[PDB]
Amino acid sequence: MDVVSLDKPFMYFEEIDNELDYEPESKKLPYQGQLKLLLGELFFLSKLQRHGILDGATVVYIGSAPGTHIRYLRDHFYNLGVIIKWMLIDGRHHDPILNGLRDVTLVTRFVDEEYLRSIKKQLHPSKIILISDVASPSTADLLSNYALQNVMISILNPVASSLKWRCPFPDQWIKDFYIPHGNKMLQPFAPSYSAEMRLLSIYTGENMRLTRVTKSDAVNYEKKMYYLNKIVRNKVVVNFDYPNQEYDYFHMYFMLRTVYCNKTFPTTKAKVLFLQQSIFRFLNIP
Amino acid sequence: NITLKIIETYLGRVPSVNEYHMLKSQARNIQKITVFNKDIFVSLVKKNKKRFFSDVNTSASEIKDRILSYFSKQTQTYNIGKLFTIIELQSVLVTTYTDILGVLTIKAPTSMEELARDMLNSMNVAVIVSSLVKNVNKLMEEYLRRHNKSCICYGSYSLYLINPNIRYGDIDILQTNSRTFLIDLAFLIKFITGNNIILSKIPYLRNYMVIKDENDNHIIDSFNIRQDTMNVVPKIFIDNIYIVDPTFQLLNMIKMFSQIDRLEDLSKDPEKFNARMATMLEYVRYTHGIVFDGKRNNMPMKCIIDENNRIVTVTTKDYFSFKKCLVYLDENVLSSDILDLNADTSCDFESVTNSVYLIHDNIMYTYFSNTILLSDKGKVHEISARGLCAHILLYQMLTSGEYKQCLSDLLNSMMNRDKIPIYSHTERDKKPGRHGFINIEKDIIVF
Repeated sequence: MDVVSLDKPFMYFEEIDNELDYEPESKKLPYQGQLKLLLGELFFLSKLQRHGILDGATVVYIGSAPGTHIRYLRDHFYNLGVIIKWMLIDGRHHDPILNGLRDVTLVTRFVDEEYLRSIKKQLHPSKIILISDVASPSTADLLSNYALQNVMISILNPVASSLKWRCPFPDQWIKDFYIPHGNKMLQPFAPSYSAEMRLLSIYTGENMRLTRVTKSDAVNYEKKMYYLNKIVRNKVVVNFDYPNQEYDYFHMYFMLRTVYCNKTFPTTKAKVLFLQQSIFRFLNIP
Repeated sequence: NITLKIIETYLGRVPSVNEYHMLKSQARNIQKITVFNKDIFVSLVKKNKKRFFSDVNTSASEIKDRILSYFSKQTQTYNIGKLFTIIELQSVLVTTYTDILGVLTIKAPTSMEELARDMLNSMNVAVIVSSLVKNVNKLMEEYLRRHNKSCICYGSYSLYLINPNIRYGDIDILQTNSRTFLIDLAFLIKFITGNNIILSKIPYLRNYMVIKDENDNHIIDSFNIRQDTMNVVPKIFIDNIYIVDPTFQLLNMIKMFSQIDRLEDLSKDPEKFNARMATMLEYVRYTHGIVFDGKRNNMPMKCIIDENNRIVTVTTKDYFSFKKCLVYLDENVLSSDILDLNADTSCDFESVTNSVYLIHDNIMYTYFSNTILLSDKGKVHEISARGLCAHILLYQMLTSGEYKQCLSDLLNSMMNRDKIPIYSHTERDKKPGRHGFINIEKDIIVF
């Protein structure tokens, strides 16, 4: 049948070793979008925790609304003793479970080059971690969003960023653009055929090392991603000893095994089972 | 109803439109605060005071007022941000004090000075505060025996418990709950010594925090560490206390001599380190069976700097499974490259090692954090090569791997050496960030 055995799940785009031609013909979980965000940011922040960069940092999340899942991230690291200051900016309002917290500042404003400069003069000299999940989509919209994300980085000069990264479709190409250099984290529980990824970057000190994205790159993206969503994601990983062998849980397993916990567990599988349950109980996902 | 009542009682007035919208989500904590028995709390504070600060110019009433006065300041606070602070700090007291400082009620639980002198002199190769501290140290003495699992000591005091002929002022500790302990301590002091104390977080330091008095006089430092780390940190049981294994502390010392500031402090007064060094060398000699005898036999595993990329390559094949170690002098750079390798498994030990360790296609990747001394143009000084070995050895011990042959050889190689002048040194990487703090009387918290 269509099952499979793999050493590890595909963590980053560059690891996807195959492609299929996209087909203009092609999610089934509640709050799945929230779980997707939760896992990826938990993975992101966790990596930053591991490499000493999260401590005492101000996390600036632009386009965070409604951001229900952020309350879980916040509580997670809070209880770990990791000192963090959260700043959420969005044109729209966030979930009220984020209000009434000293460590989190809610801002309801549409950001523009002008506002960014201002909050930077305000935050300085705080170390900034940026998470962008902004939007409006058409290729023209995407390019404007990406151009904006590049002004953010250059203005806030964050030590690290996680940016929403989705390449324009080759058949809807406009012109070439540049994005920050970084790892393109794949997202489990993403919509069935979404080619959206998370661009992770840890900066040096000069450039934000801008690389060019071309129509040829846009094609590779679409292929690789269609192959992943269409072939890989629809498998059962038979060598994955877990209550759920769906590939998405396999991918989730390897993200959670990196998360830290105050509670001690015998095996890693006990820790993951604990985190998943905590996460689902929180997201209210049976 | 419940929400409004709770808040109305805490604030001592009808919650304003805004106050109720904000505090609404704090109702729970606020309840614990209201219900908390201040009378019992006031007693513990007094018992703590009589036992550790008996000489603190005060008389009960003063203390009682300060405390009650504080658990009621919400009442005269109208700034919402100040309100969140008061409720956060009241909560730390309502939920932790008793267990952390309360428990402190009924207290329950050589000749190689020669060899040390030699190694130290060869290293001295280069060109050259609160009154509340006695009290806080006596308290920490009891604290360490009552909190073996969450607090553990290192540094002077620790070695002093192994050899009394060791002076000591600051009792150094690593904890799993630094923020809390210190806030409780800050409050206790504030309540006994009516006038303010300020704790601050130092960037460029990993999970560090200090409590200072009104005049910037350091009172006591502390490093927060997660259970994961606490568990693998090499420790020893002495006098109902956990002490970072002297062996591991020895390695840290070696690593530190690579820091210019260390050697500089050394030339100030060499004899300082003698006693400490001497004690740690004896422990290793007696405990592990290490022998000293110009056993230099291939020491500095051999280090080479890559001036432009600020990366020192350390040949390690004559000791470990990995062929070499790439020691980066820029953490952000190391982190970026590890991310390029899709390695989401790097071993981190926070303050204890000040770096992550990763072993990829047979190579070790790590960062140093201390200055790198140079003999000549592009040549690592033995003091740093030796300092680089110690760093790598820290990892071995933390992972219970192989670490005796080279620790022996490393130590011997420090014997009968000639002072070698420092030509230059690399600068440590800049570690940006805000100097956060907690000003209790001002009801401000900034990070």
